[PDB]
Amino acid sequence: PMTKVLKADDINKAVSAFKDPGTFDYKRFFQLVGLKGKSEAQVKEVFEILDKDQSGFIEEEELKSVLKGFSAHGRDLSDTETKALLAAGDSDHDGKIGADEFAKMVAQA
Ligand SMILES: [Ca+2]
Ligand SMILES: [Ca+2]
Repeated sequence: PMTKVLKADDINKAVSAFKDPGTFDYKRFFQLVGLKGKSEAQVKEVFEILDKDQSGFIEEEELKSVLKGFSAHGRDLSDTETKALLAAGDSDHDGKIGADEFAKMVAQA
């Protein structure tokens, strides 16, 4: 699970910090969860967990389930939160997040 690269206590704190619907901010979430400061190889492990269907990209519906990839009991994002998250990282405008795009989201957070 995500604990292969992140700490169980950081996951719990970061997910709880965004329990309120509509409040997700990936930048603060990446800080709280301890993903900021991870090497490219460890970021790739996070990406692969979020890419549930092995497509090589995090599609929009996989982004909506981002919190569940960190913690199984996390809530889904709203469509508004998902669209904002996608817009923050989808630099080629294809509607999904690739590996390099995701690494850049971690770097810019
Ligand atoms: Ca996918
Ligand atoms: Ca893209």
